[PDB]
Amino acid sequence: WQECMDYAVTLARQAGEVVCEAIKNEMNVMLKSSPVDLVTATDQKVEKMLISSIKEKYPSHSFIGEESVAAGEKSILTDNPTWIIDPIDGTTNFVHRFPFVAVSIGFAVNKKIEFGVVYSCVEGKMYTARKGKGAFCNGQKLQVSQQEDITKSLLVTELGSSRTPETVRMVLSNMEKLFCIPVHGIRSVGTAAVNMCLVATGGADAYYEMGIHCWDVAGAGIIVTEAGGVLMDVTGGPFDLMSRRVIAANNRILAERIAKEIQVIPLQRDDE
Amino acid sequence: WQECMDYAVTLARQAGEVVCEAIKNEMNVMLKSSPVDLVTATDQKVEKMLISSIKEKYPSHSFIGEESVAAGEKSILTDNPTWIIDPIDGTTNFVHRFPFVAVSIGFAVNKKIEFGVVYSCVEGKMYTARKGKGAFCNGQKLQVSQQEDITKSLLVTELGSSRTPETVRMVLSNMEKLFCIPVHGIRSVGTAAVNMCLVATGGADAYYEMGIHCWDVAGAGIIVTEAGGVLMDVTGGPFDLMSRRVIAANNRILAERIAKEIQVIPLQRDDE
Ligand SMILES: O=P([O-])([O-])O[C@@H]1[C@H](O)[C@H](O)[C@@H](O)[C@H](O)[C@H]1O
Ligand SMILES: O=P([O-])([O-])O[C@@H]1[C@H](O)[C@H](O)[C@@H](O)[C@H](O)[C@H]1O
Ligand SMILES: [Gd]
Ligand SMILES: [Gd]
Repeated sequence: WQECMDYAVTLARQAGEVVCEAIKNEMNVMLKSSPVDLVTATDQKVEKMLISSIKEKYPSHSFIGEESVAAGEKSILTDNPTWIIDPIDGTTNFVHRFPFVAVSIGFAVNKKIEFGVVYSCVEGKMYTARKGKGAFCNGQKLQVSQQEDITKSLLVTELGSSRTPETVRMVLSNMEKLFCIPVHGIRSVGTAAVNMCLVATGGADAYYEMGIHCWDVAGAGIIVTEAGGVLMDVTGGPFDLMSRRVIAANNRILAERIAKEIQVIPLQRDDE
Repeated sequence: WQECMDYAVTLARQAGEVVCEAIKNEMNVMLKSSPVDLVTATDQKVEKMLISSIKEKYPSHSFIGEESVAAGEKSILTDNPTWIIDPIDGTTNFVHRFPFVAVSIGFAVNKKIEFGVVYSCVEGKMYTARKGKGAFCNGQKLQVSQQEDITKSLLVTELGSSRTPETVRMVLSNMEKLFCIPVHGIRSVGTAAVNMCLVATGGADAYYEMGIHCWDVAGAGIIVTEAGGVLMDVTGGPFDLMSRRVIAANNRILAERIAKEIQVIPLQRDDE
């Protein structure tokens, strides 16, 4: 899979070049599932580039992509080598020129992530990780923080793409519970993949969200764990990539403390 | 004042060097008024260095600084040339190595801000501005966004340092109102000066917060206005540097719409 990975890092650098030239030009901003769920022409054409470049070399592999699944294809994960692709994680940031947009590629065999690449192009930062070989940012090795005490922790989360009132209400009240423990603070940079990579560097101690998609987090998940962190469902159980919930933490102590405090928000799975 | 300014830029880059070597090393962390109100040896060290060098060169000038005030200096603003200094804005980020920390210097004469320097040392971004002469980042001219429609805007704000339940429930309540207009999103980078600087660049459309201090915002206020933005109190009235409250928006239409939406929290002034 090293060949696939070497190939992947090359693709991510290229698509990141496109995404970051587009960010300064005029854009066509269209609507997906609501007025706050967006897509531009660049999400679509970059996803097209990536899928056809991989298909060419690796014609037997399967794909799950955001804009593809939007175009009507289904998000069903099988045992076959599967590329899980977000062409632009942080599309609302992209549209606004808010300087955090990522290109994310995860690679799963036997329904398990083998390697991931997250390219944050505006910063010029390449995150990579392969199962068992560690996580790197631009060739330097990453490690999560050592904090085990929640009252001294710094968390990252997002408010989400939903504006359903009840949903919004549960999101804000889940925050209030954590904030009032108290923790040291909460941040949001606008993208799940980059939020997770900040955990891997040890910048933040933990990340949680409910409402993400499998393509948003498949690349960054293996980077956290190869950096020494942990992935967990919000029940405290094992991470389920298609479930739309994730806790990514420096360790199990903080991870279990967050699962304890927050309430579960009902969502449809990616595989439903 | 251009000499003071050229001086200011040199000081802020120097101190940014101190800050950004320190961030790599272990700190002993100290509390001030609460468990989440933090201070380190570097905050104190850097402020001391900064005040010494200025008053070496500018003996008649006054100073307002965060840690000075913590040592019992008072935050009364006169018409005298005054340097308003925050050695590290983002001390909680600093303690965590969350990669957004700034040195901030504003310079007021007749109790109006003449120039402002904000050095975000981890990114190597120097934001500067002088009344009537424009705003720049590393020699590149800044301009705020053109957004006049709140439903298509991206906001930045901070959850704040209070953990008083009543305050927190109002902070989140004000978030809910805005989120549900709806806006495109809300972000928090962890420092007021950098948040405001992202409004200046056009990355975000508006920033608001209640609970900040004069030193948090004295540098970045003129960077926003010289990029073409407006400052305004959350009440709708004019910006008061000592009031603990601020809206920094791209234009008057957004500033006034946000004020309409949110409710004011009672705060103790900086000059009381
Ligand atoms: O839509 P997208 O920009 O590709 O990805 C979204 C971003 O990561 C956002 O920050 C997060 O809150 C959402 O859950 C994601 O779906
Ligand atoms: O204490 P400090 O870190 O120097 O400054 C603080 C930061 O800018 C924070 O983002 C903001 O929410 C607080 O209101 C400020 O006081
Ligand atoms: Gd996306
Ligand atoms: Gd500070």
